[PDB]
Amino acid sequence: GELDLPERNLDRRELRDLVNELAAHPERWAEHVMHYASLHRDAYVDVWLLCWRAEDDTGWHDHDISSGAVRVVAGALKECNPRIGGEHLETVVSEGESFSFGPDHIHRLTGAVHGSVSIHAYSPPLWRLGQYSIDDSGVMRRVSVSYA
Amino acid sequence: GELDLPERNLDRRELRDLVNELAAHPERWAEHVMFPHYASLHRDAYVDVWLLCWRAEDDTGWHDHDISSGAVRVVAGALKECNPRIGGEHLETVVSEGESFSFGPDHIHRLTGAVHGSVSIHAYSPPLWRLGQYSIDDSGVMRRVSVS
Ligand SMILES: [Mg+2]
Ligand SMILES: [Mg+2]
Ligand SMILES: [Mn+2]
Ligand SMILES: [Mn+2]
Repeated sequence: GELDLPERNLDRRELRDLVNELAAHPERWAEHVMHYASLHRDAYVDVWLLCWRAEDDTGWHDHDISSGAVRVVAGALKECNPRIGGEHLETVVSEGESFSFGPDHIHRLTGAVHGSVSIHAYSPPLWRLGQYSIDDSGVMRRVSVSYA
Repeated sequence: GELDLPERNLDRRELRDLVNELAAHPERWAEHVMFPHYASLHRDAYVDVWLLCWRAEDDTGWHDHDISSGAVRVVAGALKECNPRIGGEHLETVVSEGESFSFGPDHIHRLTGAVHGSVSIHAYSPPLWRLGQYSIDDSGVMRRVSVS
């Protein structure tokens, strides 16, 4: 579909404002709740609606050069931050709440309440994602994935 | 100088062959490193080839090459190739003169601990248009800065 958005890149605070105001306009996304749906993709901004199952897990990833923001509309999920050593940080983000991050961010979203709903926005568009992996030696790799 | 190469991105083995072939043809790289020391040997749409001379304190830091495969031939001296492990017990491998190695595009590594005056040839394909540089924030949390 398409939202009526600025023809420029948005910074982290602008992306946070965006996902929050979209949450307040169910006309923009309620039909896509019936598991992801693109609300908007152009040269500047990508916006997705995500519907979660309890087992869903993004795995560890960066968004390459994209800033982003997340708003939980319904339910709750865990924002996870990786630490050297392996005692990663976990923060429960509950319905009504949002956060944003710059393009250096590495994270993992998991542990959602069954039926959770969230809105995610990226600028510049999320054309590439870095997905981290560990082999049986424990050695870490980053696979750059195209999501264009 | 132009390189007779397939007109396409090269894989890690082909890059290894290339840096070893260049190492055996000093006529092609001695002049460009004589005076102040490092030098681009060929860059085009497909490959980036560098000659590097090392100081003992040189350290690339932890980094990926985004989507580029790479290879390294130590011409003289010695380097340490380091690979990250979850937990922080990073692996280290001394790469001595005459030895070469390659890696695919998902590689995260750090080159450091060079014998002063070491000399090496590096090749990337596709060209190294972006690097991911990893760092740790106050809280121990890891970030990846994409560098153009
Ligand atoms: Mg709650
Ligand atoms: Mg050429
Ligand atoms: Mn993400
Ligand atoms: Mn490297």
